[PDB]
Amino acid sequence: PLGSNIEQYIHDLDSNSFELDLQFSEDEKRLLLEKQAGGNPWHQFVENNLILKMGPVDKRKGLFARRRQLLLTEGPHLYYVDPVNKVLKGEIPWSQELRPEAKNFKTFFVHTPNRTYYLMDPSGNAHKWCRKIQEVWRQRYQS
Repeated sequence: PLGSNIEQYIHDLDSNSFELDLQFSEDEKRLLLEKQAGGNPWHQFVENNLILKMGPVDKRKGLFARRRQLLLTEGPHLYYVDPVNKVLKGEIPWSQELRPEAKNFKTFFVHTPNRTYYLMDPSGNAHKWCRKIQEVWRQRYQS
């Protein structure tokens, strides 16, 4: 609508990385989702959930790692996708026990009861990941 400027809630970090402010209305959400559907390369992998934060990370497993597009969405969900082959590879399962933890500005963990996920953000924004996941955790499990 004239004067709605839905982009006010969207905070771009890079061409494949952004985060959203979470206070918008249900009607605003519809428009945000419409924007995502038309414009976001990763829309097809997220089960029609609004993407609240996304960005590339390297997920360590074994001696090395794999680069994945990580997507935090309403639900909540944390999907990870293979960005070259364009296939969903998995999710970090949400529960009340889920907890993110930043080791420094690149490295962060996401603890779940039967597995910890070891992620690296070469952009130096690991704290933004931890903060937003914690924000979502609070809205999901508290209030």
